[PDB]
Amino acid sequence: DLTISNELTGEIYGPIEVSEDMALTDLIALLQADCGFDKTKHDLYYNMDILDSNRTQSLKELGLKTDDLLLIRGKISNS
Repeated sequence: DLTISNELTGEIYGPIEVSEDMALTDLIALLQADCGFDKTKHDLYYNMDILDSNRTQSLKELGLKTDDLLLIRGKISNS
């Protein structure tokens, strides 16, 4: 049950079942798909801070889990 929040639109995306053997990318996939994630103008926050292109370290590498979360930030006024 991972919590995504659309920090721009104010939506709250629901208990996503994350398996550590998922692809953080496939997660970002749903994130872009449903959450409206757009790395190309967003900032996604993990825990308290933005990810990076260097942060190619997966769910299991990030430290994602039973109480994890992404946030969708960035854009025009925020980034």
